[PDB]
Amino acid sequence: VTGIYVKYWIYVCAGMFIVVSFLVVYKIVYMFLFLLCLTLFQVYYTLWRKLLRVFWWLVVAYTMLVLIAVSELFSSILIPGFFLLACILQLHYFHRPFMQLTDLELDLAASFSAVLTRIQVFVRRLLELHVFKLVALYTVWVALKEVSVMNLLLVVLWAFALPYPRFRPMASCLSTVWTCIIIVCKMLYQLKIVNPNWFGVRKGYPNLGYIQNHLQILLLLVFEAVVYRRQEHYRRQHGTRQRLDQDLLSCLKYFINFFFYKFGLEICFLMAVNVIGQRMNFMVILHGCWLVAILTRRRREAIARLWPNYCLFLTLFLLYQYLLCLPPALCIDYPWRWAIPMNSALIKWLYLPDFFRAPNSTNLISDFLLLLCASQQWQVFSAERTEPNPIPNFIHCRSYLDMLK
Repeated sequence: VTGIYVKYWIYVCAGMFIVVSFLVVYKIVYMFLFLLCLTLFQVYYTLWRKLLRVFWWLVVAYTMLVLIAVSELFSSILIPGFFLLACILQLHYFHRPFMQLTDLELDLAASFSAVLTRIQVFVRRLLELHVFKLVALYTVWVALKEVSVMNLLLVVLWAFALPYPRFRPMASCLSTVWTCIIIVCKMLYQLKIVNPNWFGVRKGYPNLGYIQNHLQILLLLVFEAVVYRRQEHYRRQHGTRQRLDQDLLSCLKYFINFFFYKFGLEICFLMAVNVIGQRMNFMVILHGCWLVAILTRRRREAIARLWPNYCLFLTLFLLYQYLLCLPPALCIDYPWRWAIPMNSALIKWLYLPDFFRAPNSTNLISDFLLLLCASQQWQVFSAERTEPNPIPNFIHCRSYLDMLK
């Protein structure tokens, strides 16, 4: 129980700090700013992971700020005191144990424990290579469901991070910082400047829903960073293409390891077919035209030559489509519509930016899925470091793999 408390205490303290905010303006704003600064420092891994003295100083500063708190809101101070208590507990003995343990410098309980250990290793290996994809997908989804300025920056950053891998660290850092900045939306919500989109504010009714998505995005980024850090720590301490025919377990292991490495072109073409059948717009027509153009090439060598261009303007076309989908507030509008022989149905069929109607900017997630598939194909495309068939007997059907073959 002592070890469990030493482990699951920083997360509890952070959750309490988040719950303290969201509402009074000054105190909530200060607490949110402190939490965002701590999370950004952890993402940079310069203080929470490299200058732990700064982490202790931040904990002490948070405690001092909570104590500097000293009207029908008698129960409101009930929330701060609990927070203070939590901080005190975290500073009592949890800080030193967490810091010391984080640094790297039917009696079937045994079988089940071993099973959890091996499943934990498997989950570590899977998530250390797939957290980035989920993070990018969730940011894309958040951007598309809320079409507005200050969100195009994240969409562009991720649409350029997926194809070229060298952006992935910096982009993530940039994305985190950007999210922190846009987390300032609460300050816009608590303002009194109604006086009665490029503004990038919606004035959320519950003061939490309008920032909940961005809090989730920041949490996902912090989760990816923590997963990478834990993988590095747990790896500091302590393919099967030839075993393909040993047994069916080896075959399925090979598939789990290199499914995309085997059928990535197929996955990309089918994702493109799904996107074209999903959108049914003129963007879909252009996608199909270029797909036919790419398919005209015979072997994998010409497709290899043409692939980087394909990815480049795929990224460009996603950015352009999002830009078109993103304002009615702007006086900009069709002058003839403000006539023209184009009715509203055709304007809703063309991906034209309307200012009273709105194109459904959610099939762009399908196009972004196409983009991530193409980028992953390009990544795995240049990997070239690894009588001809020794096994002609699968016609003879001597093993369980053979009749499947």
